[PDB]
Amino acid sequence: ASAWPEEKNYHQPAILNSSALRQIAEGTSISEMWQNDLQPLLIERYPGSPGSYAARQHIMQRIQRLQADWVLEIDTFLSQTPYGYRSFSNIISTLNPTAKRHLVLACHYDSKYFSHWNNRVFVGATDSAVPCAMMLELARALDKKLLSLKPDLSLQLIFFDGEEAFLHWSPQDSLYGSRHLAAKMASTPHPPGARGTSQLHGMDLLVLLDLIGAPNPTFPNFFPNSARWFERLQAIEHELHELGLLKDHSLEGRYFQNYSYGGVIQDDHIPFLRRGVPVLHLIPSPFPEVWHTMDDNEENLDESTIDNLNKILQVFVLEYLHL
Ligand SMILES: CC(=O)NCCc1c[nH]cn1
Ligand SMILES: [Zn+2]
Repeated sequence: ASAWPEEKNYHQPAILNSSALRQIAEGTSISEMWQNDLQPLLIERYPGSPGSYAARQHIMQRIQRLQADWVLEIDTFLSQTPYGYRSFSNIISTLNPTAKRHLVLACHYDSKYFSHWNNRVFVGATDSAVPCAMMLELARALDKKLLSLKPDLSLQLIFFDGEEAFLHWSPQDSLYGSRHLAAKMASTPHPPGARGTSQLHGMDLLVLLDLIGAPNPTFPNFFPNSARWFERLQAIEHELHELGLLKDHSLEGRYFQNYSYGGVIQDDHIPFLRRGVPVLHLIPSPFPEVWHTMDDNEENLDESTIDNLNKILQVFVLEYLHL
């Protein structure tokens, strides 16, 4: 009876030296992400809308053009909603599908439904078009390194549909995509042919990005079972800062501070966390001031903060994967 599902508990990062950190900082482009990955998503894209389809096509096309061996799957399903039965489509992009373990980065790609108000449309810039674009830019910036994966551990990206409630949040009206996919993964043997382990046992850590893009975010260290990885984010931020590789950044105003948050925040990680998956929840507290407002738009995004977080996240992923 293999103990491979316990490997995540002992897994250590292979830390990047200064020259490597400079390389990663120089290898990501916030302007290229802005134009090529973010702007196409700054559209109305609630579940079932034409924008949802356009966003899904955009995400798939951007991953498909990369050199690394990404396997794309669209997870389409039905769920009851306040408006009756509807269809949803999660997007899953995986390197090395049969590898037993994967580090998983995720966000939601739907935008919350609002009827147009005074010619304004809700595009959820921080919620979560930026997180989507950050995952796409990470796949692009790290493409050559990721191509080398073509330690039975690889990378998976999940873009969840239906994170938002169609009305105001309620237990049944929210997290459509993640509740569905967590249950599906929990009931899927992994690796292929396994007798008693599932795709959830294979999830080393779920890094969920949400509500990113506003100025001065502060991310709490939510869970004891992922605290050591939160500490790695702190260390990476600190070293990138000291090497002069972050923009308009101070340690007093750092993003990963020493502070927990005992409360519960409902988000896409919940169906995974309640099935035992370790989660690093990259959601700020407090939420952006523009949260669930028509002002959650492009103009209110903080470019340098997103650039800095892209560098931090890319170093984190390379260190985790030993790349
Ligand atoms: C308020 C709460 O507990 N969860 C909502 C988090 C959220 C809203 N939009 C994106 N993420
Ligand atoms: Zn939201």
